[PDB]
Formats: sequence, structure tokens, C-alpha cells
Amino acid sequence: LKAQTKTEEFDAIKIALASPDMIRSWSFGEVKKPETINYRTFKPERDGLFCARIFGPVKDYECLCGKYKRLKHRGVICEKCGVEVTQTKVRRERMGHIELASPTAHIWFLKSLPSRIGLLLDMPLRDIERVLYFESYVVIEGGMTNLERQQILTEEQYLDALEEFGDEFDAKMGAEAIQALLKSMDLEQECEQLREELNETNSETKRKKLTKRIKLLEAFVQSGNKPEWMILTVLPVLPPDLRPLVPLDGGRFATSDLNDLYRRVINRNNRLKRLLDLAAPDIIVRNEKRMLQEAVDALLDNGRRGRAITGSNKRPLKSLADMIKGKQGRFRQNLLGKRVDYSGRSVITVGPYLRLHQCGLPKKMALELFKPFIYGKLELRGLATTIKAAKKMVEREEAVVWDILDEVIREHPVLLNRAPTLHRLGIQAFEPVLIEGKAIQLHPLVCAAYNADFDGDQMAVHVPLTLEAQLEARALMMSTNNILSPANGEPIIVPSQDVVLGLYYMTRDCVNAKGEGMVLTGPKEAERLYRSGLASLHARVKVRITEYEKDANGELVAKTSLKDTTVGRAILWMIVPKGLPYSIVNQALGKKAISKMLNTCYRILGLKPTVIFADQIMYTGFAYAARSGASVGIDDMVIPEKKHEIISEAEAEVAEIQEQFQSGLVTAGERYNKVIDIWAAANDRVSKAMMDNLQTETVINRDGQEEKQVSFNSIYMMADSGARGSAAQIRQLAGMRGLMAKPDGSIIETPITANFREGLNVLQYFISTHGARKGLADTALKTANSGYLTRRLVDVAQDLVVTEDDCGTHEGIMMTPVIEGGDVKEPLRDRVLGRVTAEDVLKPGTADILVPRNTLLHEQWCDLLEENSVDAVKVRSVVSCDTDFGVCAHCYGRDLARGHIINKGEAIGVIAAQSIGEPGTQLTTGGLPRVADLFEARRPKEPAILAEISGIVSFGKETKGKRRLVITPVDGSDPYEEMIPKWRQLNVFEGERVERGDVISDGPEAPHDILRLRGVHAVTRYIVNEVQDVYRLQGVKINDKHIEVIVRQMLRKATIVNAGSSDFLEGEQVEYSRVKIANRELEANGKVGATYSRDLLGITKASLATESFISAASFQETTRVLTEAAVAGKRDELRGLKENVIVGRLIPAGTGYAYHQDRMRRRAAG
Amino acid sequence: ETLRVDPTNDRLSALVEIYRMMRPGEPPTREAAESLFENLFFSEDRYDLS
Amino acid sequence: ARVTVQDAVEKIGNRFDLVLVAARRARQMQVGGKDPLVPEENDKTTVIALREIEEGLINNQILDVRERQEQQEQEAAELQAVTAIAEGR
Amino acid sequence: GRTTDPVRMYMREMGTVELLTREGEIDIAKRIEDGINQVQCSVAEYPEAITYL
Ligand SMILES: [Mg+2]
Ligand SMILES: [Zn+2]
Ligand SMILES: [Zn+2]
Repeated sequence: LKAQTKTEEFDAIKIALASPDMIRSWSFGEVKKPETINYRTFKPERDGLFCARIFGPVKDYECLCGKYKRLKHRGVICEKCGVEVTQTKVRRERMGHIELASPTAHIWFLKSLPSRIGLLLDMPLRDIERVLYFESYVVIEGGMTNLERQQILTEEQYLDALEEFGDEFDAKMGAEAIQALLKSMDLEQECEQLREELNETNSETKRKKLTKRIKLLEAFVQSGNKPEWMILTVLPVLPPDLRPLVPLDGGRFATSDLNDLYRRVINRNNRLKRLLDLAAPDIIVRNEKRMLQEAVDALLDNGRRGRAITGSNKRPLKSLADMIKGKQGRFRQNLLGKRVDYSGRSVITVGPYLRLHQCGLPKKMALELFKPFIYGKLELRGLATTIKAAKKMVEREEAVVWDILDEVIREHPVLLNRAPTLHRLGIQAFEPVLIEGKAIQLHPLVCAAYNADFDGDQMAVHVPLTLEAQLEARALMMSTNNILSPANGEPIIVPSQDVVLGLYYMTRDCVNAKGEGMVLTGPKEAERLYRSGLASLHARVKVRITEYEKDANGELVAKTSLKDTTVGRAILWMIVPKGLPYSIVNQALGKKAISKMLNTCYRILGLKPTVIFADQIMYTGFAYAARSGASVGIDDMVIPEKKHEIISEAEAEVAEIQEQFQSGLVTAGERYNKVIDIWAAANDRVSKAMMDNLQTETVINRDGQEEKQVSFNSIYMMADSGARGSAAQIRQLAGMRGLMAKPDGSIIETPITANFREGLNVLQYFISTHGARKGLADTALKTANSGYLTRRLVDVAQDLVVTEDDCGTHEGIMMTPVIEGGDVKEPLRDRVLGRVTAEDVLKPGTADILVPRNTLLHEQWCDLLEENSVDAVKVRSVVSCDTDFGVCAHCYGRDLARGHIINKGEAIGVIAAQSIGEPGTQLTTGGLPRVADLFEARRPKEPAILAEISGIVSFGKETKGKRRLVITPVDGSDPYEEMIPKWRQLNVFEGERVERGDVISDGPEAPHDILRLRGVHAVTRYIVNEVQDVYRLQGVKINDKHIEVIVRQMLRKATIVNAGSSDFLEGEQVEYSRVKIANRELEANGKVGATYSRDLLGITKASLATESFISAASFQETTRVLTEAAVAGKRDELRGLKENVIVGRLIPAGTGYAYHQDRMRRRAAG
Repeated sequence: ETLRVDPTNDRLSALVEIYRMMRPGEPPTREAAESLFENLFFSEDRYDLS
Repeated sequence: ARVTVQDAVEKIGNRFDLVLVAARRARQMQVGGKDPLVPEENDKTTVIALREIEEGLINNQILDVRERQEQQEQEAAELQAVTAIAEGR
Repeated sequence: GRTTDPVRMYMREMGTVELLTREGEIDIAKRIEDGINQVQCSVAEYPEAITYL
């Protein structure tokens, strides 16, 4: 089979240095003139930056001179001026060149931080530049006379040396010299000699640099790049249409900055050739050569010499490097953003009538959006003669088009998105419902996922054009298909505010009301009793209900009974589907409980019933909340009657301590602490006063004299249910609010005595203002911090995707309840839920296996483990996964919007980063910067030192800067002595045995240590526990998984100890290494296998290392990455997400996983 | 100690180091250093606090 | 309309391959080479395909088989046509 | 010495050469005359240069 020649579907990409002949290969002509256009007839001057001959025809399929204007004549080169008549797009394609008179250095390889020409020649930068500017002479191929090869001389020195040695000695200067250097260089010889020298002398300083350099050399050799190519003989010119001269309004022209530069280069070059043909003196031609160097440099990358300015404008002209790099930090267009067709946006409204699987869309919007579909469908039925007439029809908006639109809309989903996109739920699919208006209607239950208020937030809409996109949206991005946050299995469809106030008001009981103590047959006549006004919504009543339990095998049991409940609960029970027990609705129904209802319902009945259930809950919530007549008046907020008294007493305390300071019984600062303490305590008192009052004060009579229950007051119900408001804010409404603190952070000792129900005076408000401003500023800052964090996270994970099914390793981490301090800051059941057991676990007695081997632990398994007393479960994690270059689904967990085990091919790194990043706005050393420090693995300010090795220790030597510590193992030797500064108070006992990783001092410790001394599981445990300590303290739920994948990406690199294949100290992928040692344990060398040591790299550091260079060019410094890759001739095979996103082909994950797989195996095979 | 770190000696020397500080790399001149230093904070033209 | 795809996800496990298979089938219907295997409710090919998955009458196996058969259904037609090309020798 | 920015490395490199005296100009011009007229005479001494004309 003939392989191929012409266009195929390409794989990978290659990058390297450019040959003069290769540069010419791209070039379809040499631009010989600085001229652009004729100045009258705007036609291009021949052989110029803009040209028809070299590049392409001005107008489609037409010659410049105008001889052949017909679409027939195509492959024809015109006799007058050769122009092959072809599409003008080719002028966007065909490149060019310029033959430079004097050699020129490529500024990217001169000025890159590790200067390439510099370290390749083992020559310093300042020397090379000094040579390039003709400031001094440099030797080349010195031979045996007096002098080195790389040695540098001066005018007089060169003269004297030449006088002594005429031949067998060589020196040049300028660019020609550096080129001569690079060309005369023999890499192989250097390889041999350097290997020898490496082998001879023993010093660290010597063989370190030695091995680094030989590695560099042989790499550059294997690349295929020859050093000469660092010096440009020929300069390629970019196609004219990529740097357009295109005109504007008012007969004004606008052109890019590349034209100014290129024109300069051409000018100075031609002038150099001219000065050569005139036999000018040395100084002149030298000045010209230097100027040419500067011009070319400014063209390539501007700002590394002089920062040349554009014509008549101060602002420095944008060079090719800036063209590539882009702006906004690192953003390459596939990053910052890209405009997209078939889209729209607008202000959003409520639409409670909507089912949760749909949403409202404006008529006009849907018309303009689906316009092509509308055309094709209009003429498919025959209502329109041709596409033209169809346009005329929809343009006139004839009455017949609306129905056709209703046709094309029906099963066709649309994508909705908000501005602050964090987690995947930031974009969700809905079924369009045509609505009269300009506003988008969005289902209330989803308002939590978007974090969208109704205060003028806008949403954007995208149309899933291709069939695959329709099915992707419907089976993945669909609202109903994600009911559960990917961070934790808890439902994100949880009812929000009005609805929960409705369900709260419904089920609740006042002491006495209509129909108190009566009995009813079923919920039907309970509701019938209520609506007729005979019975009150809340009253204690016994009613017969039929509840189901599916506890049989796949089968619903039915039982009936007389339940003691309320009218409202009875009415609400009608909604509750099937196998849910009545108990769930027999409570007060707070936001938490109303959530657990949906949860249990989902883990029992499945998806569909949970969906319809949730919908019904929303509808009834709204309806009964409406009927409730809940409102808020000025008298709804009740101030304690004892407030003024507390104020006065706490105010007596301040004058007590004041008198004490007057008499000197107490110091100033101690006084300050005292007064601040008494005021704080006062605030606590008033708070717990108004709380009790506003809470239980309702005093009502049933058949007797008195009794008292929880208040029916509005603001209380609101705060208690969880609809909105909280004890903190309610506290500020009735009782006094806090004490404020000046910007310094010094807390003022005169708190705000008044509240919002009362008036605040001038001072109090002024003092509050700072708190407000710092609030908005801090929050607006932490949004950005969160963004940056998520960015670093996705950059470090990304391409991690579920690939293999099961790696099959018994390995895993021990899962215990968190048990911090006092009782259980988080249970065992949550930590082990949805995960998979590494190995079977026992009962108190054994040979009875509850959970066999590796099995998904769902609610039933976890409750079965809860029945038994088992406190200990070993669980498989993504950090310990044996699979290389990915995670096996059997290792990850079940967690997803769906309860089933994680799918094959879903990209977990991304979702992990998103899950860690979404709550980051809700975070307050501690705090969010603490999290950032953790993932960066930064060594703290005042750390602690763990014991290096177990065994008895003692204090060695004396005081100079350190007092040495001598460790003494039981069997093995004791060379180990660590130098610990003695001015730091120690911990370790001079006479006691210390296990490795014990406390030899206090303070936090760097996780590098924990990894090295205490182990891998130990360090991952430290990271996860500390970060979870940060989040959980704020009330944020994040499963250990995501953190664990981030951790796995942190430790991806490790440094070898032993040898037998690769280099000694190389940091490398533990995937590569483990795959190579597992392969070397058998066959190959019998066992040569090399030991490594796991390394801990920070997230921002581990993000630096990526195989694909196109990926690195995205988020890193572009200028360096391109060069540093181009020298080694690095070949990017794609294989990752980011790269395939840039190149614009199907993502090697998700749906595309069936593609890249069926490809990847076809590659490197038969 | 400030004097102990001072590389200069006389007025001309100081003016040299100053003119070479403000406009470095180009050869200094007496009239140049004088004109510069006089035109920085002492010139009614190039300076004012109002 | 199909509110939740959970049933289809039950018929084929992967849930991405669900999208792929249902896509391929939906294409078989959309560019008409074929007709639905189950009553069309006015549901577009998008949903019809999913209904076909849920009924367990359509998946990767079935489709591959049908297509493989059709290749020979065409081979049978062009049997006398392509063997007439013996002029190759 | 080298501050980069070739305006300097030029400005200084040319500043080395000393200005000509009014007599030195005549010296140089005389040298020019000597050289040229030499090549002209050398051209006149070639038969082919004549026959060609
Ligand atoms: Mg808002
Ligand atoms: Zn022509
Ligand atoms: Zn695994």
C-alpha cells in the first residue's frame, strides 16, 4: 500500500531550527523592495512586502495586469507579470524571504535566559555580544600556536598575534565570527572528551556541570539541528494578508506594525549591499551591519535591545514575538476566549411554571438563532420556493414561520451559561420554550448551580448545531442528568428560599387551631378539610396513611397506620412518591431536612422519581408560601426588654476598670483587654436575650390557661427554616451589632450600642463604613484568588483522565473517621462512601466477609458497615493507582452527578480542580492563602525538623551557629549528624529514643519532609487533612478524591538513586520510571532495576513539565518555551486535552475517547 | 560612614558620578555635569514646587 | 421529549458511548437511509434514537451487524458489475 | 565601554580618528591623483585597450 504524499489527517507536530534552504523552500519569491503600494492605483509594486507575483492576486481568480480575468484560466502564469490566477486566500498563505548580505544572529537564541549560542559554544553571553558589536576579536580554530579556541582578543592584541603567526591561527569578528564558531564546532568529539573528563577527576563542582553539559550536547545532536542555523543567512517574510494594508473610511489606510519593521530590515540590508559595492571604509559598513542586526532583532522579538517605535507614534511597534505571545498575562486566544456563532444572551427572569428540564427563551432570539434550520425546514415542507424566499419570509416574519420554529425547537436542546463559570454546572442544557418577551426564563432550582441572582445577572445561550452536540447536551449537559454536585454526592437541586419557607410553614404545629384533635381517613380529605376553611393548616391531628417500604427484594411492601401528625404534613404527603416512609414528612421540614428528603428519595427510588418529586416540591413550596401570607414589618423584629439594662451594667464595668486605671491598679493594655472583654460579653448577653425572646416568646392557650411554643413570627421562621437570614444578621437587626475594628486591625473599645431597627448616629455609621469597604474589597479580591487557584489546578491536572478500567492493586490508604479533639469532626461513613475497598474487611469475629474485596460501597454497604462496629477500612485511591498515565475507574470512586461508578474516559483532573475551586469564594495561619501554600508545598516560615533516623540521640559539639545532633541506630552505623541551630528551643529528649519523623522541635513542617521521612501515604494524608481542615472549618463539603488527584499530580516526578539505565540524579516521571523498572525486573538485564525516591513538586511547579510543547506555550512564557523546545527538535504528539483544544480537534476524553483510543492503538502498530 | 562609602572626593568628581548616573554610558563633560545638576533642582525653568 | 437518559445509560453502560451510538443511529435516520424502529411521536431523530436504545433494540452490536450485512447486500448487487472488470488483466 | 545601542558604538568608534589639517587634505588629494593617473597610464599602455576603443 502506497503510504501517501498529499493531504491526510495529520498526527503530532514537529518543531526545530530553520535551514536557509528550508526557509527558501517556503519562500515563493524574494522581496527586493521596501515599497508597498503604487500610491495612486493601489495595486502592489512588484517584488515588495505587498506583491502579486511573489504572494498572490489582489482579487479572486484575476491577474494583476488584467489580461486573464476568467475563472477558466487558473494554473496560468501571466506573461506580462507572472501571477497565477487563484483565490486571494493564497495571499494569506504563501510566505517569502530576504537574502541578508551580512550574517545575522537570531535574537531568540542570543537573548533567551539560557543563551543557546552561549551554552552550546560554552561561551559567556557578554563576550558573544561584545563580539557581535565588533567591539573585540574572537578566535576560531586556534590550532597550536599561542592561543585558545574560544579566546577573545583586542585590536592591538590581534595585530601583534597576527604579526607573530600569519597562518595556523584564525580570528574573526561580528556575526560571521559567531557563525564560524558554531560551524567549526564538532559535537561528537566534545562528547568523547567530556565523557573522559567526567570519568577522571572526582569533585562535585566538576562532574555536575560536566554531566549536565554532555547531556545537553548529545540532546542537541540527536535533535538534528546544526548550530549554524542559530545565525540567520535568510530571513522569511510573513504573508501580506496576515499583516494587511487594508483601507478604511475617509480614504484612510491602516496597516500592521510588521510592515514598518520588515521595511526597515529590507532598507538597511539593501543599503548594506550598496555599501559593499561602493567599497566603503570599515567603520561605515560595521555601523550598517550592527544596524541590520538591530533591525532584524526588533522584527523578530522587540524590546530585547532598544524598543524601536512605530512611525509618528510613541507606542513601541508590535513584533512577531508579541504576535505569538498575545497578551493578558499568558493568553493565546484558545485561552482568553473566542467569539462563536449561533449564540446570544440577555437579562434573566424566574419562570416557576417551568419544569426543571426546560427554560424560557425569547421568540425573536430563537428566530435569529435557529435561522438556518428555519430556512431549511421552511423549504423542506415547501412553504418557500428557494432559500432566498425563505429569508424574505422570516424577514417579513410571516405568520407561518412561528409553527416551523415550534417544529425545529421541539427536541432540540440549547446551552445556557453564566459569567462566573467555575464548576461544570456553570453551563447546563435545557429544552427551549418559546416565550413572548425579550427576557430569558430560568428554572429556580437551577439558580443555585449558576450562583445567579435576579438582580440583573445576564445569561448566554449557545445552539448545539451538530447531531452529536444535541445528544451530548441531552445526555450530559442536561439539567435533569446532573442532580448531584460533582464535588460531593449531596443534591445541588436543593430547594432555595421561597419554596422552603412554603414547606416549612406547611409542616409545623401551633398549639391550638381549627380541627385540633380530630381524625381523618386520608390526606385527600385532610386537604379537603383545609381548603374549605374548616381546618387550619397547622394542627395536631391523627390521620390514617398508607406508606410503602421497598425493603422486600426489589419489591414494595405496603402498610397503613394512624399517624400523629399535622394537617399540613398530611396534605404534603400526597406528593411524596412510593417507598418513602411517612416519617420523613412528619418533621418541621427545615432546609437541611428538606434536602435529605430529596437525597434519600434519590438513593431509594432512582433518578426519574427524584426529578418529578423535586419539581412537585418546588411547585407546592411556591403555592403554599404564597398562600401563607408571610411578610415583614418593622414590628416583626423584637428587641430585648432587658437590653438597656445589659448596656448600662456593661457600661458600669468600663468605668470600674477606668477608675482602676485612674488609681493605677491595672496597666493600660490590660485595661484595654478588660474593657473589650466586658463589651464582648455584653454583646453575647443581648444576643442570647433577643434570641430566646424572638424564638420562644409566643405564649398561647389550648383549652387551659397557658403554654408556649416556638414563634410563628415571620423573620424567625425565615431564619430558622434556612430560607434566608441567619442568627448573625438577625442579631444585627434587633440586638447591638458587634464591635468594629479600624483598618489597622485594632478593635475599638466602644462597640456599636445601637442596631438597624433603632437608628445609628454619625459615628457608628462612619465606623461601620470601613467594615463594609473592607468587606467588598476582600470578597472581590478572593474571587480573583479563587480564579488563579482553579487555574493553577486545572493546569496541573487537566490531561489526567480515566483510561484503563482496573489497575488491580491491593494498594490504598487507611480510612478512619477524622476524630479531632473532642467528638468526631466528620464520620467514617462519609469518608469511605462511594469509594471502593482495597481488600475484604471483617466483623468482630472472622471468616465472615461483609464487603468482599473491591466493591463499590453505596448507602446500603456503608450502613451495613455502620450496623457492625467496624472502625477501620482500607480504601483504593487515585494517588496509589498502579495505572500509568491515567487513573483506573476501579481506583477512583463512584462520585458523579449519577450514583453509578465513574465512567471510562471521563476527565477527572479537570472536574477535580473545578470542585476544589468553586467553594474558594466562600473561604476566609489559615484561610485561602493557606490552601494556596499547601498546594504549592511551600516550606513554612518557622518549620519543625523531624528525626532523620530512629534510635537514641545525643547533643554533639558546641556553639558555633549550630549545636550538632548525633543519632545512634541500634544495629546500623551512625554517620548521621544533623546541625541544628541551638538558639531554637528544642523538644527531643537528650536521653531518649526518637522514631524517624518525631518532633525534634515545634511549628508546622514542610511536606517534602513528610514525604521523605514519613512516607507517601503519610504526606498525601497530611495534605488532604490540612486542606480539608481549611475547607471544613468554613463549612465546605469536598470529597477527599479531588484533592487526592491533585496530590497525585504533585508527586508525578521523582529523583533516581541507583542506576543501570538512565542518569543518576534525574527528576523524571514515576510513570516512565516505574514502567521501566517493572520492565527491567524481567527479561532485559536480569535485574538491573534502579531505585528512585518520590519527589514532591508544587502545583505551579509540576504544571511546568508537560510533554506537549504546544500546551506549554499556552500558560507558560511562550518566548522561552518555543525556543527551548525548538533546539531539542521536540515532537509534540498531542495526546492531551489543552493541545487538542488549541489545534482544534476532538478532545482525547469524554465522547472523543472512543476516537483517540481507536487511533492511539492503530498508531505504533500494524 | 556615608562618607566612608563615598567614591568621590571633590565637587567635579561628584558631578561626574551624578551626570554618569542620570545619563549613563556616555562620556561626561564639565559643562555637561554642571548644566545637568544646575538644571535639575536649581533651574527656574525645569523645576518648581509652586 | 426525553427528560432523563438514565434508562439508555442502563442499556449501554459507558454513557459516552451512549451518546456516540445514539448519534450514529440518529444519523442513520436524519440523512435518510432508514426509518424508525419504534413509533415517532414527532420526536426528532435525536430522541427517536434514544427511545431505540431504551427499548434495547438498538446498540453498537446490532448496528455493526446490520451495516456489515448491508455491505454484502451491495456486494450481491454489484456481483456481476465488478466481475465484468476482468479487463484489469 | 559597550553600552549597546549602536548609536554609541558608532559615535565612539568614529571619534577616534582625528580631524584633518588643511594641508593634510591636499596631501590625501595628491595621493588620489597619484593613484588614479597611475591606473589611467597603465590602461594607456595596453594595446587591446586602444584597439578596443
Ligand atoms: Mg448578583
Ligand atoms: Zn499579468
Ligand atoms: Zn488504580
